[PDB]
Amino acid sequence: CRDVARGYENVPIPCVNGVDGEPCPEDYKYISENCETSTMNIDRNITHLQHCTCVDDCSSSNCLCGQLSIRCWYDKDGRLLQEFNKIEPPLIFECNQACSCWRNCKNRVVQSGIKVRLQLYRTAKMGWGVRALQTIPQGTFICEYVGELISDAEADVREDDSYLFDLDGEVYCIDARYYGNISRFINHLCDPNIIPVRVFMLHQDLRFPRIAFFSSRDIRTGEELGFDYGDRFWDIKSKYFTCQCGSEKCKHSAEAIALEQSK
Amino acid sequence: IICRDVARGYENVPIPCVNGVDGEPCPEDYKYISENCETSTMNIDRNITHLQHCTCVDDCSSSNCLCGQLSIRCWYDKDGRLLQEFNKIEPPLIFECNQACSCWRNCKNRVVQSGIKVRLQLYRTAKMGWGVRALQTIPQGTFICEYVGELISDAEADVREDDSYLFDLDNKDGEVYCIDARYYGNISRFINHLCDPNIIPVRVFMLHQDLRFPRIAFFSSRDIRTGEELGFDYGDRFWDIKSKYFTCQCGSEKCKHSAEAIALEQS
Ligand SMILES: COc1cc2nc(N3CCOCC3)nc(NC3CCN(C)CC3)c2cc1OC
Ligand SMILES: COc1cc2nc(N3CCOCC3)nc(NC3CCN(C)CC3)c2cc1OC
Ligand SMILES: C[S@@+](CC[C@H](N)C(=O)[O-])C[C@H]1O[C@@H](n2cnc3c(N)ncnc32)[C@H](O)[C@@H]1O
Ligand SMILES: C[S@@+](CC[C@H](N)C(=O)[O-])C[C@H]1O[C@@H](n2cnc3c(N)ncnc32)[C@H](O)[C@@H]1O
Ligand SMILES: [Zn+2]
Ligand SMILES: [Zn+2]
Ligand SMILES: [Zn+2]
Ligand SMILES: [Zn+2]
Ligand SMILES: [Zn+2]
Ligand SMILES: [Zn+2]
Ligand SMILES: [Zn+2]
Ligand SMILES: [Zn+2]
Repeated sequence: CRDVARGYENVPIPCVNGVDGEPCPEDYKYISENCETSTMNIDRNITHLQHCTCVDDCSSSNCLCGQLSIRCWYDKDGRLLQEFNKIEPPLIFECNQACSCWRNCKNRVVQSGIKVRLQLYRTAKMGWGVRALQTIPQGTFICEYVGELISDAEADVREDDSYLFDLDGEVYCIDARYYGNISRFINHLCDPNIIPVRVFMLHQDLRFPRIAFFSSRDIRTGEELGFDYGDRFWDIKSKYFTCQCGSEKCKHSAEAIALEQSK
Repeated sequence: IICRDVARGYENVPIPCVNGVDGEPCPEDYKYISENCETSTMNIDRNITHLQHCTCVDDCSSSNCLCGQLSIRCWYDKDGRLLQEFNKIEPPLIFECNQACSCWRNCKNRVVQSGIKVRLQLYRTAKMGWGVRALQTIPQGTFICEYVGELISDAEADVREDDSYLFDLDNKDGEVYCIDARYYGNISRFINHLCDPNIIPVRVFMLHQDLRFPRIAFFSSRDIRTGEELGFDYGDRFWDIKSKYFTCQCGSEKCKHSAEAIALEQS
């Protein structure tokens, strides 16, 4: 498959399988931006946007939008700072339409979409996954977790929860089971190389942050991308199946889980 | 020619401003936006399942495309220009392909959602203040730009005193809404009225199909020469209100809103 994204992303995203006869997945709708099925009532009031007054490229410390994360966390190249808290990331507020800066300012990384070459491919033990077709320096924006915005009440009534991302006031979830992007195919890794960060762009409704994946380290060509699904995932799912990341750091293998109960 | 792009890089192309008539600097008492904004909720139907979509897997140039069928037929040609036969007097509502469609994004039913492609220039006119012109020829049927502004209700439009930048959206059912580009708008806010206009508005649906909120796309109604001023017909509601304050200066011999013209009708 030449482009699973049907031209909706900045770059084509191919699918390959060199492991078995399983065909490229088609039981979902590809979308490049979050969708709704019943109103979420996102606050789109342009006068509720906090914005900056910059006349430069927003690389100075006086930029309010940068100040909303204590400081802008991007360097000149669009990458997270070396000092960035990869354990507890702050909320990033990117420049918006209420700002006076141009569209090519330095605070517009995530909203400018995918730039690295990625591949949907068949793994050996985890079904489909995504890997890099190129080296990727630490701090690089990879892709966004795109799906269907739903409420916790609705998340409760859905049988399939294998593609849920939590957004925790009142709680909401991103559900990429029926509608989603390339992110829906990223596997859980006990030794992860991408992290999620909560980000705001066109609106600043704090109930609905958007999820951006950045690299936590240098990633070699062909390396599988993975993040930490967290314990709420594994507390539910482990009585059905156990982790196959194979790391010696694995925290969710049948082996690891059994060693724990002995103690 | 001080400002190289009034859109601050938000459009596919830059839109420069020049003034060769007086000392008035490039206008800045408004905010440039490349898309419609809200100030109080419009509650647009954004239900992705309420989208009518097609099953096309080709470039949607087929007769089978449901999206094209919604306007009876896709009215764009292979180059993205309106058909010669397009009703330029009472234009149909056009439904372009969307995210629920199975076609790729480089489909042939996606002209307006692909944004501006011709070179335009904000410039100082002689008798009408600021205007917009072509820095290139524009063939008939070509998409120029969209009328972008603040989505408000008819009720709210009644309450705002400055009404020089309003476009009416009169849905069949009633429940009328307006685009107000006085405080927020794009290059379209600077386009002047022409009694013999060379652009027409078309109502278009793209990312949503909330019928209360058509998006307004301007196409050329005829060939336009390089340097020609762009204009549409603002309509009678505009002039029925404004002509007791000022009169039309389009200078056409077809003008129907000049002091001359207005005086001739009383008999
Ligand atoms: C990050 O991964 C998961 C997040 C999940 N989040 C919720 N909710 C958020 C809180 O508010 C109730 C919803 N429910 C799940 N599961 C429910 C459990 C109950 N089931 C009937 C419906 C799905 C999840 C499951 C996840 O992985 C398996
Ligand atoms: C296309 O041009 C115009 C459209 C206008 N539309 C409305 N509406 C509110 C009432 O429903 C219909 C849409 N009001 C205007 N103006 C005034 C606003 C001030 N108010 C005291 C009376 C109505 C307009 C003015 C226009 O140009 C001068
Ligand atoms: C969001 S999906 C990722 C795409 C999925 N691998 C596929 O083939 O469609 C998450 C599901 O993939 C499988 N999976 C993901 N990470 C795994 C892991 N670390 N170990 C074992 N299975 C995993 C499980 O079926 C899990 O419910
Ligand atoms: C939406 S604006 C167009 C931009 C405006 N000329 C400017 O410089 O800001 C509408 C206003 O432009 C002027 N105008 C537009 N067309 C005109 C015309 N044909 N004759 C006289 N004045 C016109 C009127 O003042 C009208 O209220
Ligand atoms: Zn700034
Ligand atoms: Zn900025
Ligand atoms: Zn800003
Ligand atoms: Zn593991
Ligand atoms: Zn089609
Ligand atoms: Zn379509
Ligand atoms: Zn199409
Ligand atoms: Zn006239």
